[PDB]
Amino acid sequence: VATVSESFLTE
Amino acid sequence: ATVSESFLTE
Amino acid sequence: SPDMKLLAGASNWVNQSGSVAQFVFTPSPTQPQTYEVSGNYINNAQGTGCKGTPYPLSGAYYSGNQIISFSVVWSNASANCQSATGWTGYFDFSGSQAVLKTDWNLAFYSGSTPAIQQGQDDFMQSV
Amino acid sequence: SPDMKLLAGASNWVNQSGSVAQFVFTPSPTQPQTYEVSGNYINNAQGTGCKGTPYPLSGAYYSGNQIISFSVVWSNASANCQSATGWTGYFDFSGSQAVLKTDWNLAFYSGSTPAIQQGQDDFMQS
Repeated sequence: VATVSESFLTE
Repeated sequence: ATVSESFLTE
Repeated sequence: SPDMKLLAGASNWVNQSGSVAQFVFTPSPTQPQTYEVSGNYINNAQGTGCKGTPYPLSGAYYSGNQIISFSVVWSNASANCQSATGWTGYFDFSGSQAVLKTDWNLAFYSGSTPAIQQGQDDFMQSV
Repeated sequence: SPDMKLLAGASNWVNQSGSVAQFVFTPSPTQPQTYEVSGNYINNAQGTGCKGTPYPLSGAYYSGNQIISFSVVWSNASANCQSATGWTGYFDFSGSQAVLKTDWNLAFYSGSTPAIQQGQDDFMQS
């Protein structure tokens, strides 16, 4: 399943 | 439809 | 929960100009937690063209943290302002009244000169 | 003309960082001289998440003077950046190389704090 990142700017 | 130069100026 | 009532219905939102967005959400067939935005926008802003009639809107919404981006092309049966606006922002349900905070860009021509004007709309839910 | 064949929905538009927008147009059901925009966007912006995979895009395009506004929610099968970007701008077909000039906004969270970041992308037709 997709990886989750805090935001488009920050992992 | 009535045509305006743009959303700002008619 | 406020997030799910938004998904289940057609909700109306009034900005500081008195303009009104009505949003409908349809699940994306490919993007998890993502919704196709449909609905209409009525412009009531002073000094502007294309006022007082609904324009369709389109865009996308992310349910995980209630972020939205949607657009209007200013062409309908009533008036054509030869332009488009895109809004991007987020919903805040933390207060007693829900607010949608956005930044917008308006692309248009003045004579033969193109330009993109920036602004901010804060929409308060109609309940 | 160049504003035609944009409409073919066949081409790539590449920005200064190598991100790629692939537009598809369908006539608007109700708006004259307007198209619904679909397609995919492949991000390559330096330092950002959600690079290198297609994300659907949606929006609307005004063919009278070639103005467009489209958006991407950064959620797909590969990566979710819990964010959305909207671009708004215009096609300049006057030079020998066509350019899509846009301003964009990116909405995202940093911790529990929401924010909206601004930028500019120019896309050249490949």
